[PDB]
Amino acid sequence: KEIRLLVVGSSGVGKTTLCDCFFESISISDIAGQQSFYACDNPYDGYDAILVMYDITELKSFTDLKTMWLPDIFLYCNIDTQIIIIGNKKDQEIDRIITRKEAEQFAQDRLCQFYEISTKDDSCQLLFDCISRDFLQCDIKIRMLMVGDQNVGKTTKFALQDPTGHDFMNAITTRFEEKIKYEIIMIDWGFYNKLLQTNPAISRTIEAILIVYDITNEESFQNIHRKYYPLINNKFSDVVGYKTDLEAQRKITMGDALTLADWLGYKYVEMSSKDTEDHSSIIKALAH
Ligand SMILES: Nc1nc2c(ncn2[C@@H]2O[C@H](COP(=O)(O)OP(=O)(O)O)[C@@H](O)[C@H]2O)c(=O)[nH]1
Repeated sequence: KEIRLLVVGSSGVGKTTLCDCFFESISISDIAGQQSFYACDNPYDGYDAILVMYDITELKSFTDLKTMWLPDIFLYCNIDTQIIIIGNKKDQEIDRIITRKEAEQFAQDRLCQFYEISTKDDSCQLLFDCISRDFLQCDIKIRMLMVGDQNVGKTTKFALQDPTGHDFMNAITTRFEEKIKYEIIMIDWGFYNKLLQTNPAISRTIEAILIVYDITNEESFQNIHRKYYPLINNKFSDVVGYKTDLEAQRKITMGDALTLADWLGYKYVEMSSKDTEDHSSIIKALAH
């Protein structure tokens, strides 16, 4: 149901061999060629994912995957979307000039996925499920930023990592939450600034923001282009004895989250409710 794909890459390897590797006998096929002129193109920017293929044994594939291919159709595609990066060949593995470590690190630091494939046998097909699974397991994904600092940010999840997470950058994915089967991803503060070393104006991809507050926070700073870049969108500040001047006053930023907060063995309420009814708040909006 609702499945249309696209496959991009250099003329070295574009989308071809997967036609002969389809061997069909969901997730229709191919395309990326013929069609025309921003008709089927930005319609393909309406449906799910796209595949970035590069022949490993030659570098210019990867080089102009970085400088040429990504930025055009990256910001063109919808918020969920994004791309899967795939090295080709790799059955040979000998003449291979690209270690997948640098590739995958560039990818996950572009927040984009990564895989390599032998399309001669096995692993090729073994990619498709690893796509469709996420497509079938998750109906809708949302991307959101967590800004803040110090202790309280250190406190507030899926229990992943620890107050020592993975050094200076990572992303955190959380399973589960009306039979939606959707998904959401939370992101480090400095990581937002880190991937616009790669892609700026990626603030289109974040449908929601989250802020944390401790006994001393001015918080007039992280909100510069937390204001300017996302603009209207959706927003929340969640941070028992709260301090309500700031609640009434310090949101001129408007947004939801009246300064919700919890600390207790009851802290379930906090993360659960906050991440949930906000999602239901986002979904109905839509509007392109
Ligand atoms: N070494 C290697 N080459 C492959 C494999 N699968 C497809 N090809 C090559 O792909 C070429 C044609 O399509 P391709 O270059 O990948 O895409 P195109 O540039 O858009 O035509 C053929 O010359 C094949 O040799 C593979 O598993 N290993």
